[PDB]
Amino acid sequence: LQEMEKNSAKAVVLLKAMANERRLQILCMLLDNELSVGELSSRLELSQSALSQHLAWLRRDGLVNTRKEAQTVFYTLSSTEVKAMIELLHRLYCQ
Amino acid sequence: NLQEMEKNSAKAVVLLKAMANERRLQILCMLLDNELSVGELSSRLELSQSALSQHLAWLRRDGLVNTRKEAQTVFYTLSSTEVKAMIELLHRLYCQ
Repeated sequence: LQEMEKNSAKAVVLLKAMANERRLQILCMLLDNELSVGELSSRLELSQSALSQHLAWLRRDGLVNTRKEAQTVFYTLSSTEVKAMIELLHRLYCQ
Repeated sequence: NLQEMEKNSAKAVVLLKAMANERRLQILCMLLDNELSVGELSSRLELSQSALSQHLAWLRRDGLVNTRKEAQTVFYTLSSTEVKAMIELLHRLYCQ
């Protein structure tokens, strides 16, 4: 069974994208919500740069969508997989 | 709120780091609703029993896998409910 290899390939792309405290926090705060870079940096207490690297990771692997308004960059959860995963992690670890 | 969020995201990230590997994910997926031995895992996953031993060592250390030894053969299972739920979700998402 090596279809498990491609399945685990994409799945591990997702997990590696999520296997980080800051990135996981970002993803958790973006669930059922839409936040900006300033809001994320404020609620997570991070510099916009240290936040920008993580957001760059999330954008590159297609876990988040970006929308520009004025001088504000809004982020949202992108794929259904990351939405479901974040929901499950939220139910298991946040309530 | 946030400090507790870190308090739990730490654990969640331990789990995710443990799962953030193709071979380890394959192991965890095969151990879902199942009890496999080192031989079975090494047979279905074409890798040495030593590399498998390293992956299983990771999974044991971070508590994603319970182990019981009977007649010199080591049987592995999924440990906590969190890991089982996450693996089930991953299976539902990437295998169906």
